[PDB]
Formats: sequence, structure tokens, C-alpha cells
Amino acid sequence: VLLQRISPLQIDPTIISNTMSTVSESTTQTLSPASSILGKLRPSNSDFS
Amino acid sequence: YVRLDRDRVPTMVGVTRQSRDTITQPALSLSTTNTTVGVPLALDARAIT
Amino acid sequence: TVTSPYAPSVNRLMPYRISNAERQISQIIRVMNIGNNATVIQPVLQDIS
Repeated sequence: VLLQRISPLQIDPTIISNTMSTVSESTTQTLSPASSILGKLRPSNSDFS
Repeated sequence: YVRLDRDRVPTMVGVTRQSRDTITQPALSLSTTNTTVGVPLALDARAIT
Repeated sequence: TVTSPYAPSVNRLMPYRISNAERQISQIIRVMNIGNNATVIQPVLQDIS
């Protein structure tokens, strides 16, 4: 936590979310790369300890 | 369009938006900086028939 | 068939001519921001239908 308060680098997965927002897949096919990518990276979790 | 020639079938289409590390020429920086583009689509064979 | 009149006139402005470079650059941009989406393709590919 000391390094967290020191370091200027702030982490934000909204970069990943914005990069993958433009990627979407058809309404017919079942399996989809980008949905699995988002669900496995979990860009809504803010625990980076 | 290609009928039956594997040596002349398209494989990927890519668009680049930046130079990679230091080289200036796009003809040199395009190979390993582009981004593949393309999505599939499902039709109805019996409807077409 | 369309008809254009043939006579002297009041000068007019019609800024609708652009070069091939300007067309192709914006075409590349459109491909860049439409690729991997498959959800903006469907409205276009159904409006054309």
C-alpha cells in the first residue's frame, strides 16, 4: 500500500473495455472470443493488490 | 474472388494505425502492426434453396 | 435520365468533388471502426437487402 500511494501509475481497465467495445459478434453464432475475454479479465474488479 | 486456387485465396485483411517502434516507412512498419478485420455470417441453406 | 439546363447563369457553389486519396483514407478509417463488429454490419446488410 505504501508503493500504491507512492507510484504515479494508476491502473484502469477501462482502457481494455474501450478497446474491446468495438469488437462484437453476430446474433447467430454461439461462441464468442471478445465476450470470454471481457468475462475472464473482469474489467469491473478494482482489486489490484 | 478465387474459384479453386489455394495459392490465391485471401487469408487475412489488416489495417494499421501507427508506426511500431522507431522505423518511419509504413511499407516497413505495416507487416507487424496491422489488425485483422473480418466477421462471419450464418445463412439458411434451405431458404436459399 | 436527368436534364441539365443550357444557358447563361448566376454563379453557384456545389462543393461535392473530392480526390481518390481523400476517399480512400476515409474508407480505411471506416473499415477500421467497422471491423470485428458484426452488429453494425447487420443494419447495412439488411437495408441493402
